[PDB]
Amino acid sequence: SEPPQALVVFYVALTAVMVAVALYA
Amino acid sequence: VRRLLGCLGSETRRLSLFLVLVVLSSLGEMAIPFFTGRLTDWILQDGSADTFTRNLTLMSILTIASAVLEFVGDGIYNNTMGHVHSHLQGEVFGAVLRQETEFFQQNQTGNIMSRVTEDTSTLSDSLSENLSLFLWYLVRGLCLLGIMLWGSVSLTMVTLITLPLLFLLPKKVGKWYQLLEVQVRESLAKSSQVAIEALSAMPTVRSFANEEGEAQKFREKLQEIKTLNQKEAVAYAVNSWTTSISGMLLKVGILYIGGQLVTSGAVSSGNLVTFVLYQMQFTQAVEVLLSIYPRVQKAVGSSEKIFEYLDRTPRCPPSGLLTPLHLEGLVQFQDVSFAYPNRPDVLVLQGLTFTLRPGEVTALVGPNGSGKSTVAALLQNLYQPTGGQLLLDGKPLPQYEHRYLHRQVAAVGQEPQVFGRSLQENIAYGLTQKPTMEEITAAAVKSGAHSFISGLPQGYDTEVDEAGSQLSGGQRQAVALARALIRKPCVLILDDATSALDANSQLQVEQLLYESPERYSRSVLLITQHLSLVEQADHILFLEGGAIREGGTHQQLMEKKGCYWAMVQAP
Amino acid sequence: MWRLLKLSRPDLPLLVAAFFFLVLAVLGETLIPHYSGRVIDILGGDFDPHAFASAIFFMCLFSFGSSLSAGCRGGCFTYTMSRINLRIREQLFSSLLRQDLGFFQETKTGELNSRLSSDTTLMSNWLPLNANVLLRSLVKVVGLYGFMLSISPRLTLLSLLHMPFTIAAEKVYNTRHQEVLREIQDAVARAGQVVREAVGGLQTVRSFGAEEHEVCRYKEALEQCRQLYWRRDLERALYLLVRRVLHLGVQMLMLSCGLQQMQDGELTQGSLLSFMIYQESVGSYVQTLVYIYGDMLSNVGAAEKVFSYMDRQPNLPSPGTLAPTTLQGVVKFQDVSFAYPNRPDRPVLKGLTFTLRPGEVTALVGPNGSGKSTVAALLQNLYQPTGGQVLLDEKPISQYEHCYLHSQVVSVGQEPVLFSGSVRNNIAYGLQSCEDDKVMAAAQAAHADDFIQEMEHGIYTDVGEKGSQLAAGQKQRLAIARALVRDPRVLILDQATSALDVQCEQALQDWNSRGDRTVLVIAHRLQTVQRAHQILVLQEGKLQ
Ligand SMILES: Nc1ncnc2c1ncn2[C@@H]1O[C@H](COP(=O)(O)OP(=O)(O)OP(=O)(O)O)[C@@H](O)[C@H]1O
Ligand SMILES: Nc1ncnc2c1ncn2[C@@H]1O[C@H](COP(=O)(O)OP(=O)(O)OP(=O)(O)O)[C@@H](O)[C@H]1O
Ligand SMILES: [Mg+2]
Ligand SMILES: [Mg+2]
Repeated sequence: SEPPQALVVFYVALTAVMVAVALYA
Repeated sequence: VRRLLGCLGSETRRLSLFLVLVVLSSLGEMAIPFFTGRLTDWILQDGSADTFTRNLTLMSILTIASAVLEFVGDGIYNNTMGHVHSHLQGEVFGAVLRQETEFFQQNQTGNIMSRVTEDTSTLSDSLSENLSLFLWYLVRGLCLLGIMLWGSVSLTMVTLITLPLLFLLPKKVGKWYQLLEVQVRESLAKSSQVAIEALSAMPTVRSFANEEGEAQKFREKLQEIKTLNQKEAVAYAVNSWTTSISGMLLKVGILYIGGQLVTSGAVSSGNLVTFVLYQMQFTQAVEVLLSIYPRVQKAVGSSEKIFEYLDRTPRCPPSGLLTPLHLEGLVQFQDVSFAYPNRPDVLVLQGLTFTLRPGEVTALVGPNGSGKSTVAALLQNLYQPTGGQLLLDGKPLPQYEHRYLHRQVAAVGQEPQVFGRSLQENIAYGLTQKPTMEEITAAAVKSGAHSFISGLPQGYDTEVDEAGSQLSGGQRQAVALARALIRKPCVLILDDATSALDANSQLQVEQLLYESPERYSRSVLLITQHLSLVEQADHILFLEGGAIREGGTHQQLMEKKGCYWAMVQAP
Repeated sequence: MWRLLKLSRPDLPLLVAAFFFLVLAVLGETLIPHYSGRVIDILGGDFDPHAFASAIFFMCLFSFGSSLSAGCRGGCFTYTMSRINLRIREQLFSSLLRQDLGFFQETKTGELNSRLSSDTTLMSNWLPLNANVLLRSLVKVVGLYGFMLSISPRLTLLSLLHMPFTIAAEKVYNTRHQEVLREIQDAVARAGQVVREAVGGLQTVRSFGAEEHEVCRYKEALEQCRQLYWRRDLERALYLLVRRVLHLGVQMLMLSCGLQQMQDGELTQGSLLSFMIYQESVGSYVQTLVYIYGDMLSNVGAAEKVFSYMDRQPNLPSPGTLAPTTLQGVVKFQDVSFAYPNRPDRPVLKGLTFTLRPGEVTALVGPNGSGKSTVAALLQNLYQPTGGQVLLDEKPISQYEHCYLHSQVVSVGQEPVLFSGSVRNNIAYGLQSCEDDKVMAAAQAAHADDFIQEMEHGIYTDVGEKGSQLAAGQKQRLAIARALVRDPRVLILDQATSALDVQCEQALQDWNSRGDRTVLVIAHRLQTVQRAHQILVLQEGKLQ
């Protein structure tokens, strides 16, 4: 896998935060 | 959505020619990159200089041909769209100018101007932006469908079956876009009306120090637009989310189905890979087509008012066909009663019955608000009576041709309007054939406007502003009288035409009424508050409360004590 | 432009949010393809169900995140554009209201409305589409140039050739594009003025039967606009064609250079082949970047009329601070001469000198064009005399505060202009607060209350646009009431009884019943000028 694992979990956290904010709005 | 496509019917041949080039360009863009790669690989591979030169020129020729095709298609499309825009705007303005008189009381000037000049341009821009993209991506998707069918048949069928499920939400949402855009257009029109009304009549605003009030009105109009724009932005974001989710769902479902069949051995991996490689691009094209739809709904919403104008049936009789060679100004009122359309319960005129004859002057007098200007408007065929008949030379007014009737009947108006043109054009306004400079000078001499016009540096070529602010009141009234006289009408209407004229300029009107040798060729309806101008009239009608109370000559009305006698004996 | 940025400064947080979302979307889009390729490889032989699901899951995750970020970015950009448009509209309209009266003779109302409605959208629409493409292309170029370091000498060869070739023609193209855009806007304004005039004066046009003439005029204006549009489109198409030709030439040159290098052993066939794809993408991205930059510059520069209007200084004296708690009402003309600014070297008034005193009525008479309305305008500080002074209580009229001055000196115009709205809004026009009893008393003083009761809604009945739904005498009575509401110290009556009947005219002859105000009467009927204490005769702009 070319992308490092830390960046993958960072994007996972970003997507989770976006979904949480969208549900909170 | 069918009403939008109606405006494109005139340019069908050009659109078909554009579509053929679109198909050719799509096929080229499909095939040229593959040919370029093969030629480049062969050129890079072992070969003589002749092989390298032969392969090099082929790619250049293909690219140049593609560029030329794109250029030609773009030119044709842009020319057609420009013609469509011009035709649509012209048709909308022409339809607007055909409505009845009370239509312009219900709709204000700035509102109509915003509808005519701004809504049509927005509709044309949306149409020209979206039609080419729709055609381009529909052709590309149809091209990709063949390769998808080649790669695998059943997977293509399940993709096609799933496809209609992605269009359920936009179909149920587009009405919201329609209503939102309608509200946005209405708010913009209201702001435009406020701006136009404030910018005209600036001296009145300045003399009362009310600039801040006009600014506050404008800001109040802008607040609603801001409120609607917030919702527009939120809807844009939501739609963009939904389109991408819909695309991802297809891209994942097809992969899941392919994974299952590859395991059971019912399909070959070599076919599956080449199927999905183009399924990717087909989903992209479907996403673009999905994103087009809300813009179409918005465009449908933005054109409601102008299409209502185009489809509206005017509430007035159409033009007639009679243009008699010789006409005399015999006008007969027969029990005429009238009420304004916006307030039909109140009768302004009741049972009028009088006759105008050539060579005679009839005066109409009364208190303010009695309805004299209403009689003048009825005589000019601006409105139709609610009861009774109004005949010119024995026939109803709507039976004559529109331009012929207004050549035969002319009026001045209580507070005359002039347009932002030269003095020569103002006097000769509305005439089918231009009069010579001798006739215009004769009319200006008759009206008394020649004295001040000749003193101007440019004379009859002097430009006046859109409201005639560079002229004084008396000069403007004299110009209006000259405009009325140039037509040689058989019926002349003078609605308080001496209100702004000085003592010297009233002698011109007196000589015109009672001394000119042209009296015998016309009948005059004289409306005035200046009672000394009335003494020589053949008949005097006293109008009070919409009914004629007294009638007769000056001597007869003075002998019988009454309303006219009381009005004359003011002290 | 520097000014547009300082104008859009209040929208900085939203722009920052949009930029952040765009960065996140680009980050997700740059990694989706790797997992797409992993899926394509897994499906292509040596199938493994476990690694298939992981790749599909990662693709789903990255696509979801990128889509959400892109949607947020688009929403933010749209809202920013709308806010900028509304702010520009408000500022332009506020600036127009401060100009001198001579400004509105030069211009036309329809053209000003066109500037408000069309030029502002052109100004505002530079944000959404250009910024995203700019940032995406910049990121792609920066990333792609780094990958290409596999053959360094060719890159220097490249940056020296492909980049500066396009600079020469774009200088000409941008100038031509800006000129054509400016001409298009001028033509659009001219076309709008035709509709303005035709709709505004509909009844006169119908009375002369000249609707088809107006339609023909509008169609001619539309034809001019269409020709300008076609010219712009054709020039853009030619520019794009020339760009494609230049790109093809540059591509052929490096193909030749790269093939020459490969035969010399500088690089393998695999390195050369991978170099060309990057070459093809980089050229297009650079061309798109430069095109978008030029388009932004031209679109910004095409709207200089709005900027010029928004900063023009009116030809008026500095605002005055005077606001005495008490005012006598003595008006003095001291050798006043005036010529209209739009047509100087044509004097209207020549050395007038007179005095108006409280408790007295002065009559000003003369022929048409003598200059009586000009005197009334000068008294109200609507114009400045070219020579001499106009004094109110021994101080210049221009030194008084604007609202106070027009609260104390009130006039009735020759042909009164009303506004769309209720009767009680036209009465008490320009007053922040006014009780109903004052409105009723003023209407009674003007003899307007009798016809107001006959209307269906009383004083709340809607007066039409320009007062078109009233008789002339009723409109004049409403104007008189509007003047009388503010009980001014100085009252000017410019032909205020022209449209009234004799019975109402003789009832209003007592303009100074209280005897505490200064009244100036301009009239042609010498019956009303008989009771004046002082009579001034004006002939050719001179007293006699
Ligand atoms: N567009 C309109 N809609 C409704 N009512 C109107 C309209 N125009 C005029 N009226 C009303 O019709 C009546 C007659 O007005 P009109 O203009 O005919 O009077 P007039 O005799 O010419 O008056 P004046 O002596 O003031 O010139 C008035 O009550 C007036 O308010
Ligand atoms: N806005 C303007 N720009 C240029 N010249 C103007 C303007 N307004 C008026 N004039 C000119 O100035 C002169 C004085 O006109 P003014 O309106 O003062 O006349 P008046 O004495 O009030 O006449 P009337 O009795 O017709 O109302 C005229 O020659 C007129 O054409
Ligand atoms: Mg009238
Ligand atoms: Mg005047």
